[PDB]
Amino acid sequence: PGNDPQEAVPSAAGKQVDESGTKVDEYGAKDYRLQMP
Amino acid sequence: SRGLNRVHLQCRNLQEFLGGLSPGVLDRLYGHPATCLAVFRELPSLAKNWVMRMLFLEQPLPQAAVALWVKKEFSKAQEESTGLLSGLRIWHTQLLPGGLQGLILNPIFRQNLRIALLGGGKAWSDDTSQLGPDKHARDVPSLDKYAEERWEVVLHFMVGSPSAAVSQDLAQLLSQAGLMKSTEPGEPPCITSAGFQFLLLDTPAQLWYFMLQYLQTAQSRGMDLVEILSFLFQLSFSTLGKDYSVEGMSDSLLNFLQHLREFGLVFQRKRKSRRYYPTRLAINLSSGVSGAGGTVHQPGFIVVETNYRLYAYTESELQIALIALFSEMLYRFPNMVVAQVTRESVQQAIASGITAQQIIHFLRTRAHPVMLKQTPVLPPTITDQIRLWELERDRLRFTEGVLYNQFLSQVDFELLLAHARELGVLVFENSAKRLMVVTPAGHSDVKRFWKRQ
Repeated sequence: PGNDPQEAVPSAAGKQVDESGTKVDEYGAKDYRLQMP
Repeated sequence: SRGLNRVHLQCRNLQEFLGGLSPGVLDRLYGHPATCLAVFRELPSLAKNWVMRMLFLEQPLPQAAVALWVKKEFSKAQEESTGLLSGLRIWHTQLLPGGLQGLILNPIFRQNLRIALLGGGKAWSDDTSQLGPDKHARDVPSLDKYAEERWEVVLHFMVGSPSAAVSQDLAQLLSQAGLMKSTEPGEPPCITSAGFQFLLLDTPAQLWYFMLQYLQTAQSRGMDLVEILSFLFQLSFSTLGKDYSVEGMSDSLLNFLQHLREFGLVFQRKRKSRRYYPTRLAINLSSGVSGAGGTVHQPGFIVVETNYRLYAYTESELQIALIALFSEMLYRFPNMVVAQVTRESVQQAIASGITAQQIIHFLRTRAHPVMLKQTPVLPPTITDQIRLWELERDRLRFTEGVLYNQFLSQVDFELLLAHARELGVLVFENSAKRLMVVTPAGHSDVKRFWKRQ
């Protein structure tokens, strides 16, 4: 006890990692990455 | 192959399905629209040249003219066309009409053969479906979207209906051909092992087998009505009928029309009447045995460095639900990085089937990326790792059976081994310990042979 600094930001475990819940601005720029090539 | 070998070649599936039909139905099949299909689907020149020989000749010819037509250096290819002669089931060998073993073709098929090549008449230009004089006057790109929607609904049934709620009976139809498997703990059906390869080549040859699936019942369905209706979309576009099919139809013709429209080969107007127009996918059915298309730049490109096989990402709405149906991969934060920790996700799908040739086909032939830009072989050393995962499911076996122990002589146990082998109930034998495994299906028959010997 008596040791609580900072850091502690990564969080990814399990088979269902489903890392798609917070993107804010990402779906709008997905279409722009297709018509350019 | 688990049920797709007969789909790649069209001339082989038609000859196999014709052998198991009714004699009254085959008589009506020998028509003028069917003459241009039994020859165009072929490939060898020997099997196609014999059709013109039975047209000019009016009398049956003996086998002496056939053994001489090969001169001296051609009888080797004659044996290859011997098995095909019995596939179409149209010739007939008589006794001796003018020599010895006279070969003659069915005169019912010979009459309709000249109508679609030389002679003619009137009933050919009166019936619909096979003709239907009508031109096209509708926006073509607007109707191309409906052809893709008919095939997209089938993809929802293979996964488990993620967002579809249609009333089309397509789950049980594909289950008869070994494509869809019913879920035991649940109720939405999934997919079999041979169903993964169908979602890879994307060829219209599979839709031809779906049309003849309802005819396999052989109850109150005829082939003469299906063959004359399937010839509509085989003539590419500009082949309609306006409203001629409405006047000349029945209850049986409407049933096969609704099933063909849901497959993706023909589009029908509202209220299931008025004017019908075939889709664009029907052109590739009469062109070749396969086909490609659907992209102009191919943004996808895999990696040939490590071993987890980074699959392609960012394409369209087709590859989104396609990779998850294979083995359910993973995705990270950016534009859906699929297949990055492939180690346990692949083994989850291989436990329900030996799907080993479909993953390699999807890894090698996905959009032709590496074989065009690079040069060496696409798979590195994963060809051995994939085979190791398939062998992991062979470590055990879940089967039932009975074992016979405690015999007396050694020569007496050898006679009992032939009893279960002939009936087909033997699995494994052991002559060193006198042990034999017998399935419970034939347990009531093996015990009778032991009490008599």
